[PDB]
Amino acid sequence: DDDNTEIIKSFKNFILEFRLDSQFIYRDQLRNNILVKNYSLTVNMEHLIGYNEDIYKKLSDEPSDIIPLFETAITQVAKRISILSLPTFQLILNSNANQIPLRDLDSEHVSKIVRLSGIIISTSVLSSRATYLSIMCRNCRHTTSITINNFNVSLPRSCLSNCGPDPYIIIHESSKFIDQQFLKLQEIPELVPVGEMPRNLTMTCDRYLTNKVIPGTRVTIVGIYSIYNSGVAIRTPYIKILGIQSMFTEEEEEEFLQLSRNPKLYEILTNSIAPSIFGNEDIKKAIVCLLMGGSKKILPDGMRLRGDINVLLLAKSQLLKFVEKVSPIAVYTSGKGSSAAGLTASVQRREFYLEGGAMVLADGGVVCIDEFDKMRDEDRVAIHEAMEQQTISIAKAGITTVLNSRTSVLAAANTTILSRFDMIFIVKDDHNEERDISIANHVINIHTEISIEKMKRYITYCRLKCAPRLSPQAAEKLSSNFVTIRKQLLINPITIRQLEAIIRITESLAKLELSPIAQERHVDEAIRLFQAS
Amino acid sequence: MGYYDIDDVLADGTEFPCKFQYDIPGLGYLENNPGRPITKNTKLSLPLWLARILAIVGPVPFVELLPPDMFSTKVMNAIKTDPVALDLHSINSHFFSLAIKWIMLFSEKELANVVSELLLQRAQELNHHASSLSITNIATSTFLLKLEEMEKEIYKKSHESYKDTKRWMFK
Amino acid sequence: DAVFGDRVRRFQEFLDTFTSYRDSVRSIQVYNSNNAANNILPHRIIISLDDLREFDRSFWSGILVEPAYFIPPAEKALTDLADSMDDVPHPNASAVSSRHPWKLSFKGSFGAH
Amino acid sequence: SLPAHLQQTFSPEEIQFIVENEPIKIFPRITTRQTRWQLITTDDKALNNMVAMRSTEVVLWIALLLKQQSKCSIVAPQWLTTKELDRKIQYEKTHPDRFSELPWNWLVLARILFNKAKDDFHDPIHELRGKIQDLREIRQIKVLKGLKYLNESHLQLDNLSLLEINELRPFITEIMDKLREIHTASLT
Amino acid sequence: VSPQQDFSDLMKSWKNERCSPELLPYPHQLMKRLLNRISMQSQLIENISMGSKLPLLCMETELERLKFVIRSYIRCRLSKIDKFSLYLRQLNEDENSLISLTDLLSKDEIKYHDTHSLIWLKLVNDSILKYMPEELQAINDTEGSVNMIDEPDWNKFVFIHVNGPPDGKWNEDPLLQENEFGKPCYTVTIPDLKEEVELTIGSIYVMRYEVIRDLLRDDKVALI
Amino acid sequence: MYGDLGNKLVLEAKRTKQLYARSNQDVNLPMYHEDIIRNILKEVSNLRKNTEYLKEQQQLGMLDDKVAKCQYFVTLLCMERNKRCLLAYQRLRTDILDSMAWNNNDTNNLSHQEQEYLKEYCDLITDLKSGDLVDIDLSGSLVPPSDVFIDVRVLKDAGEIQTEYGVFNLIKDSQFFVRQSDVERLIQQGYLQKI
Amino acid sequence: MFRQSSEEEKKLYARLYESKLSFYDLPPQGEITLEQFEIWAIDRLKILLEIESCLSRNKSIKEIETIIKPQFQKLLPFNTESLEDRKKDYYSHFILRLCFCRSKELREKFVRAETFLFKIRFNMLTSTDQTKFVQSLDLQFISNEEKAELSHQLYQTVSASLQFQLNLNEEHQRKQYFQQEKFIKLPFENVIELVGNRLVFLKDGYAYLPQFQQLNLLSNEFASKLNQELIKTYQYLPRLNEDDRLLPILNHLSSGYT
Ligand SMILES: [Zn+2]
Repeated sequence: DDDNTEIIKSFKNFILEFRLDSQFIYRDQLRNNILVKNYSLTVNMEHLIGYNEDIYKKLSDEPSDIIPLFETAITQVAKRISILSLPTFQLILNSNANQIPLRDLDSEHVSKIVRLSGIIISTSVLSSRATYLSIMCRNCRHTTSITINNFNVSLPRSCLSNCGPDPYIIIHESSKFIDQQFLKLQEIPELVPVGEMPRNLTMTCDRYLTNKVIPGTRVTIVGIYSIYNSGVAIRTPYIKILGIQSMFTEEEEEEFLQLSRNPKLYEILTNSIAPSIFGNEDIKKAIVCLLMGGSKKILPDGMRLRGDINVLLLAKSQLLKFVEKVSPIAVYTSGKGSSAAGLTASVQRREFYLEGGAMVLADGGVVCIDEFDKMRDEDRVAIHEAMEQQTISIAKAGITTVLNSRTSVLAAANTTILSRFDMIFIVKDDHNEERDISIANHVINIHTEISIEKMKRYITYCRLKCAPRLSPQAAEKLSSNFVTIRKQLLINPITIRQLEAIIRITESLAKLELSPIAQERHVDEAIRLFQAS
Repeated sequence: MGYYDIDDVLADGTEFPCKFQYDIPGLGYLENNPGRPITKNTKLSLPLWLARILAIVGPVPFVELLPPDMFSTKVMNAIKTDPVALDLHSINSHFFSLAIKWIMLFSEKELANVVSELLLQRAQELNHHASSLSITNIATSTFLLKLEEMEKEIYKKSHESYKDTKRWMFK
Repeated sequence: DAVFGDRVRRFQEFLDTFTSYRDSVRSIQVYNSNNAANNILPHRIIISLDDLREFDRSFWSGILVEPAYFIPPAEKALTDLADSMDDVPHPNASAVSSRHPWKLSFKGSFGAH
Repeated sequence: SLPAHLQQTFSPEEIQFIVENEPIKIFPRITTRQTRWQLITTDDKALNNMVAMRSTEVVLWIALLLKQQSKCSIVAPQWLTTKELDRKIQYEKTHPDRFSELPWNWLVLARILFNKAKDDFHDPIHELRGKIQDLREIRQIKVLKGLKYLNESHLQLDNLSLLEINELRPFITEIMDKLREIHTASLT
Repeated sequence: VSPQQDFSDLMKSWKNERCSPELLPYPHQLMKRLLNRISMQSQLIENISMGSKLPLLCMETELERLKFVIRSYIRCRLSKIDKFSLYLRQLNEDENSLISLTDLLSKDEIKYHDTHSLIWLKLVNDSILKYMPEELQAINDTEGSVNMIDEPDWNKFVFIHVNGPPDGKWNEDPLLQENEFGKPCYTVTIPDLKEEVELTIGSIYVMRYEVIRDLLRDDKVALI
Repeated sequence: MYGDLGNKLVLEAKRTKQLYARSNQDVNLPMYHEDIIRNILKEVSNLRKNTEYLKEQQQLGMLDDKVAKCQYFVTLLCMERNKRCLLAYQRLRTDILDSMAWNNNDTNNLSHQEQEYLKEYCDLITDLKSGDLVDIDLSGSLVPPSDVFIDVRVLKDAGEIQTEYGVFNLIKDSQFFVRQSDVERLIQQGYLQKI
Repeated sequence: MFRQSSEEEKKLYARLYESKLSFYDLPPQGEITLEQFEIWAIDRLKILLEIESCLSRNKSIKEIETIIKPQFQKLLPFNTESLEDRKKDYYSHFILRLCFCRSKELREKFVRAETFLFKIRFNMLTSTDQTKFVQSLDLQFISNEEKAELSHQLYQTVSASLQFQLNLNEEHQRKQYFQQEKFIKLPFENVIELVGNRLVFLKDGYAYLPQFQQLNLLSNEFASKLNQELIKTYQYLPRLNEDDRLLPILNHLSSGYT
C-alpha cells in the first residue's frame, strides 16, 4: 500500500528539482504547456537515468504498472504551479536505445519497452474510450463512479446499498471520455529478406498522439510490446505507443521582382528550358506560354471564360519530361492510359461503377501525353468535351454525373482534331557530332539562365500575383488584324475561337513582366508566334 | 492618428456604401462614366476619405451613409457569443480602426460597449500565446491566423519583450 | 429534484417576456382547430438562441453546454403555455391521453460548436 | 536615430546597469588606509580608508570588480536567506491578492550574486535557487489574474519588482491606450 | 552641490526623458558642470598614467560609465526633435507662446532643428510640391482635411512611483493630505470621467500623463 | 479613380517597412518607383487643367455659383489625397536613410534628390560630432559597458592596422586578451568576434 | 494583484418593490390623478372580489391561483420593473385601506382578501426572493445540538409532511432532506393552527417548526399589521372628510361588499 505513495513522491520530486545548468527545464515545460491548453509532458529517458537510476530500473521492469503513477504525479505538480479543473496528463517519452528490427520481436519481449521503426500503411478513424464513468444501481437506485485508465477491466458485481446479482448500469449523461486510434506499421523496405513479402504490426495511441501521422510516412516508435485476446493458449501481439518521430518570404519575392524588371527575361526563360536540346526556339517559347497561361474571367450573365493553353508537337520525348519536372503540378501518360478509364473516363463492372482517367486526375495542373495517336476510340470523342468545356459528363447504366477537367494539355504525335489546340508545331533536328560526343561523355561520367526549382517557384509566384487585362490599343490592333485576315482569305479559316486563343497568348506574354495591362508589344509577339501552319 | 502613419493612410481607402441627395452635373466619373451627371437617390460605394466629407458639407448634405455590412447584426451576435473564436481577419483587415472612426462619426454608445468587451476578451488569449516560450507550433499558429493587423503589432512587441527577459536571465 | 421547478419558472418568464412566441403557439392552435371542423401543422416551435442569451446568460449556457438538464424543463414550460390557452372542448378518447407535448428547435450563433 | 526597440522601454541591459549603482557590504582582504582612487560619481573616502577584514560599504559595480580578484568578499543581503524566503512564500500563500514586500531589485540581484559570488553564501545555494523559483511562479499566477481589470481609467500595483514591470509594460500600456481611445471617441 | 548628487540628477533626467511623451526642458546648468568635470577627469587620468594598477582601472571604467548615460540621453532628445519639428516651429512662431524655444532646447539642438528642417523642406519642395497648385503648396497646413502637424499624446498611460516631497517635509507640503490611519497621500481629478483617486506615498500606479504632469514637474512622483 | 495609384504605392511602403524590420543587417532599400510617381504627378496636372478650364467656364458664367463650386471642391479633395500618399512614402524612405547615416558616418537605388540629402545629413552629423560635446562619441555604442577586458578572436586578415590606442596585427585565427574600449570599433567593422 | 479604485419618490418605490412584495409599510408622497385613484382602486377591488368569491365557493389555493394569475397582467401586475405598475399596486392598496377601514366587517373582509392575495403572490416568488423579502422584514433557529437531541421527535413529526408536501416518498430522500433541514423554536400559541393539526412538535410550551413551513406566520403578521393600520386609518377618517370629491368614490367601492 505504501509503495504506491513512495513512487509518486519520487517522480514528483524528480519534476520539481531537475536542473542541468540554471533552468528547471521540466517545471518550465509543464508551465508553458498549460498556457496553450496542452496537458502533457515530454520526458527524456537519459535525464531520468542521470537523476536516479533506481527509478529507471523500476520503470523498466514493470512499465504497465508504473506509467500511471508518474502521470498522476505530473497532475499533482501541475496543480501547484498554476492554481492558488484539469484532466489527467499524458506522459510522452524519448529514447536512444538500440532499435529492434520488426522481424525479430518474439516471446522474449512481451511487456517490455521497445523502440522500432517502419512505414505507416493505414490509419483508422477515431473512437471513444472512457476515463471517468458514473454508475447507477438498478434495484436500490444508489449511484457511484469508477476511474478507468488505459493500460493492460469490466463492470463490477459487488452490489451496494439483497441488492441483486448484476444491478449496475452506466449513466452516459454524466461521464467523461477520450480519443483513441489504431495504426499499422510495416517493416522497412531495405531490411526485408529476398523473396519474401514484408511483415507488419498493429498498434494503438490515444489523446495527443492521435491524428499525428498519415499513410506512407517513415516513422520511429517507442512503445510497450504486449498481447491481447482475439489453436490453444494463443494470443495476438500489438504495441502501445508512447512516442513518435517522423507561401513566400520577403527575400524570396525580392529576387523574383529583380528578375521581373530584367530587359531580357523572355530570352532567359526560353534559354533555360531543355538546354541540351539544340534549336527549336519557338517550341521553347510556346512551352513558356503554356506554363504561364492566360487569365480566367467571369461575367455578370454567368458565362465563364477559359484561362488554359493547349499545344501539340509533331527529341520530342525529352521536352515532355522537362515540362513534367518544371511544372508545379504535372501528370505524364501514354495514349493508352493507366487503366480501362483511358485518358478521360469510362464505366466498368456485379454492380457498375465509374473511374476517371488522366484528365480528371490532372485537374488544376498540367498533363502531358506521350503519343496522342494511340488514343482509344472513346477518348477520341470525349476529349472534345474535356478540352472545350473543361468537363466530362456521363449518363450510362444509371450513373449520371459530371467531372471537372480544368487543365492545360501538352501532346505529341508522329485531321480535324488539330482544331482543339491553340498552337501546333513540328520538332526539328540537327546532327552535330560534338553534341552527341558531349552527351556520351556525360553518360560515361554518370556510369563511372535559371535553375529548375527557382524557375518553378517563380512561375508559382507569377501565377498567384498577377492576372493582366488588355489595353484599348491592343483591342483596336487585334480587331483590325482579324478583319484583315478574313478579308484576305475571302478575296483569295480564321474564326472567333482562334481570336480568343490569341488573346490568351497575349495575356500570358504580359504575365511575365507582371505588367497589369497588356500592350501592343505583347500583341505583336503573339501574332508573330501564332504562325503554326 | 498621425499624418504620416501608413496604416491610417491605408485604412482610409476602404469603401463604404453611400446614397446621394442631389443631382449634380459632370460627376459621373464616380460612377465610372465621366460624361454624365449623378442623379438623386443613386447608390454608390465610395472611399471613406471622401464619404467622410460629402456626408457633412451642406440644410441637407450631399451624401447619406448607409449601414455597412461589416457592422451588421450577424457580426454583433457572433462577437457577443464567443469573441475568442472569431475570425476578425476575414471580416476586415483593419477592424478596430474603422470601428473607432465610425464611433467618432456617429457617436455610438452601444457599439463602443461591444467593441471594448471584444478587445478585452481577445487580449487574454493573446497574452497566453505571448507568454508561451519554447525551451507547439500548430497550437499557436491556428489562433494567430485570426488576428487583425492591429493585434499583430501588440503580439510581436509582447513576445519580443518576454523573449529578451528570458534570454537575459538564463544566459 | 427541486431545481427542475425553478428552471420551468425561469423559462416561463422567458416565454412571457418575448411575446412573438406566444403568437406562434396561438396561430398554430387556431389553424389546427379550424380545419378540424371540415394538412395539420406540427406542434413544434423554433426559438432564436440570441433572445435567450440576452434574456438570461445562465440559462443560455445551460442549454448550450448541459442540454440534458435544461432542454426538458423548457419544453415542459412550452407545453404548459400551449395547454393553458383555450382549446376545443369534449376531446375524443385518443385525444384525452395522447402523450404528445410540444417540442423545441433552435437557430442562430452557435459559435465554437 | 535611436533604435526601434528602445523607443518606449528599457532593455534588460539597462535594468542591470540601473541596479549596479546600489550600495553593498563587503569584507576587504587588503588595507588601503595609511595613490588614491579619485572617483567622481561616488564617495571616495571608503575605498581610500579600507582595512583588512573590516566591514565597509561600496557601490555594487566596484564590489564585483574587486571580487573578480582575490582582494574582496561580498556579504549577502539579509533578505536573501532561507528563513526570510520561507516567510515570504507563506505571506504570498496567505494573502491571495497582495504581493509580498520584497525589494524592487530582488530577481536581478539574486541572478547576479549566484553567478559572481557563489562561494560567499552561508546557506546551500541549491535550496535558494529553488525558493526563488517558487516565489516567481506564485507571483506569475497573481499577475495572470490581474490582467482582467485593464480599464479606461487607471490601475494600482504594489511591491511589483522593476524587472517584472518591465516585462509587462508594452502589453498593459497598449491595451489600456486602445480602451481609452474607444471610450473617449463616444464622448466627442 | 557635489559630484555625487549630479550623477543622481542625470539618472533622474535620463529615466524621465525615456518614458514621457513630450520633450522635457533641457538642464542647462548641470550639463555645463558635468562636461567640465569629464574634461578634467580625462586629463587627470592621462597624467597619472604617464606618472598598483587597480585604481586606474576603477577610474577608467567609471568615466566610461558616465559617458554612456549622456550619449543615450542626447540621442533620445534628438530623436524626439525629429518627430516634433513642425510642432516646435509653430510653437516658436506663436508670439503669444508662454515659453520660448531657446528655453526648451540647447544651442546644439537649436542648430540641428533649424538645419534639418531646411534640408527636409528642400527635399520635398522640389520633388512633390513643385507640381501642386498654389492652394496645396504649404507643408505645415492646419486647415486641410487632415492636420499636417503632429504633436504629443498628452493622455498616454505611464507607470509612476510616488515619492512625496523631496525634503521629507510632510508637514509643509500643502497638497499632501492624509488618509485614515495610514500614510499621507495626494489627490487628483481625472476630468473625462469626473472621478478622483488617492495617490499614497510608495504605491505604484498606471496613470495618464496629463493628470500627473504637475506633480512630475514638482518631483512628487518619478516615472518607473 | 484618382486614388487607385496612391493605394498601390503605399503598399510598397508597408512592404519595405516589413522587409527592413525583419532583418536589421540587410538594409538595401529597393528601387525608387519613378514611374508610378510620374503617373501620379501627371494625374495631378490633368486635374489642374480641369480646374483651370472650369474657372474659364466660371468667368463665362456657366452656372458658376453651384456647379463650379462643387466640382472644384471635389477635385481639390482628389488632389489632397494624392499629396498625402506621396509624402508618406518619401518620409518612410527618409527615415531609413537617416537610420543608416548615423552608423556609416551602393547609391544606385536612391533618387538623386535623396542622394544629395544623405550627404547633407552626413555633414550635419559630423558638425554635431565636432566642436563642443566632442568628448562623448555620439555615434558610438548604445549598449552599457559590462566589462573592461574581453577575449577576442581574429576573423578577417586585414593585416597590420593603426588605432588611437595603438597598432594591431590581425593574423587570421589568433586571439587577443584586450580591453573592449579599444576594439569596439573593430568589432563593429567586423574583423573580430567576442569568444 | 491589480485593482481599480421627484427622484426620491421613484427611489422609494424602487426600494419598496426590490423584494417584489411589500407589507405596504410607508406613506406615499407626490401626486397622482383622481381618475387614477378611482381606476386603481377598482382594479384591486375586482381582484379581491374574485378572491372572496372563490373562497366562498371553497376552491383550493391551486384553483384560485389558476383563476387570479391571468388577471394581474390586466388589472394589477406583479413581478414587474415598471414604476407605473408598482405605484398602481401600492396606491390601490392604500386606497382600499380608506375604503375598508370603516367597519369591522369591511376590515375583516379586506384583511382576508388582501392576505390571501399576499399568499398567492408569495407563492409566485422564487425561493431567493422569498428569503430576501423575509430578511428585509427583520423577521430563532435551533442549535445543531438541540436538533440532534430532538432528532427522533422532529423526524417523526415531519416525515409524513416531507412525503406528502414535498413528494419525498423515499425514506432515504427524507432522511437526507431532514439532515439538511433547519428548524425554528417559538411559543406554541404563535403557530396554533399547525398545533391543532399536529404538524409541529411541542416541548415545554414551545413549537418546533421546519424551515420549509411557516409561511402562515408571515401571512398572519401581514394580516395583523394590516388590521392595526386599518384601525388607525379608521381613527383619522375625519381628516379624509376635508375633500368631498373622494367620498362618492369610496362609497361606490364599499357598496360592492355590502
Ligand atoms: Zn443497493
